Amino acid sequence: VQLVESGGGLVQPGGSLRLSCAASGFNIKDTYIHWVRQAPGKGLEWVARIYPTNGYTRYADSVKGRFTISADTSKNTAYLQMNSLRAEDTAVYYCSRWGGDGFYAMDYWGQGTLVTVSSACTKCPSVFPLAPSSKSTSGGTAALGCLVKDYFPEPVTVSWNSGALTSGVHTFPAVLQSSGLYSLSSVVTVPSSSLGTQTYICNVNHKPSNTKVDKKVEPK
Amino acid sequence: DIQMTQSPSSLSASVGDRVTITCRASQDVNTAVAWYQQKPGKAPKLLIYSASFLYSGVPSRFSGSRSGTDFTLTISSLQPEDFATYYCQQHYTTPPTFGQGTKVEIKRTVAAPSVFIFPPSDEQLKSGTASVVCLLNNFYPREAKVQWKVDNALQSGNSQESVTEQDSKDSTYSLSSTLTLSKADYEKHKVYACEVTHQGLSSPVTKSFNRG
Repeated sequence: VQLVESGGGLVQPGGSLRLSCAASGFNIKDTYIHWVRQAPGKGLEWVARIYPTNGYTRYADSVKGRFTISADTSKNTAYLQMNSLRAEDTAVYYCSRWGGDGFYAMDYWGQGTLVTVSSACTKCPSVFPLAPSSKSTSGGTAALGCLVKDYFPEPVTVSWNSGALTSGVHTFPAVLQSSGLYSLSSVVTVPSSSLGTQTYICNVNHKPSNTKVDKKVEPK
Repeated sequence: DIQMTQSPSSLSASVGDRVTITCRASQDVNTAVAWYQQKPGKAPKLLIYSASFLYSGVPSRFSGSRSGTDFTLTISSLQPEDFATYYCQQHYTTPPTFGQGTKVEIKRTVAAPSVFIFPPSDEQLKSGTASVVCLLNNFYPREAKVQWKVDNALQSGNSQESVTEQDSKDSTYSLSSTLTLSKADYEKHKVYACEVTHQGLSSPVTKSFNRG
C-alpha cells in the first residue's frame, strides 16, 4: 500500500494548481481519499474528502468554493484542483485513505507535497563549503559542512556521500533571510584523522529549480 | 464543527516515564477517535484507531482510552524515539477535526555543546558576501545563548539561528548561528568570534578565528 503525491510547487496569489495522489497496492474505489494540509510550523488541518466510486465530496470551510477534489479510477489517482490560491494556503499537502478490516482511521499517508503561494520567483541555492580547520576540531573530532544559501521556494534536501554518511549529520531547518530567500547549513562531525583521507561531498537537491549540486568539502 | 481540545500543548518527561495526552471532544463522538504520531518533516503515522485499538506494528507501550468525551494516549514507558508531535482526530462527523497537537520532548542529563566556528569560503567571498557559521553540537537543555563579536564589538541584527529537532537516539539539540556581512565589511575586521553560554558550561566558551 502506497500513496504518492505530486504537483506541489510555487504558484502566485490568485493562481491555480492541481495536486495528484497516485495510489498503489489497493483500489481507491474501495476507500475514501482525504487531503490534509499543514502550514509551516503549524498543526494538521483536514481539507477535503472523496468517495471515488460515486464522487461524493466534502470540504473544509477554509477551502470551500476554491478547491475541488476528483478521481480517475482507471489511473487509481485522486486530484486536488486549487483555484484562487492565497498566502494562507501555503502548506505541505498530504493525501490519505480511510481503509482496512475496520480501522476507519487514516492508516496510510503520502509523503506530502509543499505548495508555496507567493509572488516571489524561483532561485536555486548557492552551495558553499564549511571547511574543517584547526578552528573546526575538538579532541579527535572535526566538523565540516555545506551552506545552502539564497534559494526559493522550499524545500532543499541534503545528503552526504550519496547516503553512505548519515551518523553525526545535522541538516538544519531552513530560515528565511531578510531578502526573502531561504538558507540552511548541513554539518557532520567526523574523526579528525579522516580529514586528508576520507572524501566528503554534500548532495544538495532543489527540485523547485531542477538543481542538483555535489560539493566536495576539503580541509583548509 | 466538533472541537478536539488537546492538552497539554507541550510536555517534557524522562525516559521510562508514563506520559498522558488528553483530547476533550466538545461533543459526543462515541469511539470514533484516532491518534497519530508526527516526526519532524515526516507524514503522520496512525497509533490508535477507534479510541482504544492499537494499530498493527505500533509498540505495546502506546495505549488509547475513552472516558465519555475525553480520550487519552498513554506512553507507559517514554523512549528517546518517542520525540514527536501527537495529534488526536475525531471522524464521527464531517469535518473530521484534529486536535491542536502535543509536542513531546524527552528529558535527559545536561550535555554541553561542542562548539565549532567556520570562516566564509573563498568561493563565497569571491561572490561578494561573507557568512560566518557557528555550530553548537549535541547539547541539552535546548536553551543556549550565542553572541557574535567582531573585533570585540557585540553584533546585533545581522545573524540568524536555526535549531535542529531533538535527536531520536540521544535526545540532544544542535544549533547553527550565521553571521552575514558584505565582503567589504568583512575585510575591515580581523577577529570573528562566537561566544556560547549553556547550562553545561562553567563559563562561556569562545570560538574564534583571525581573518587570513
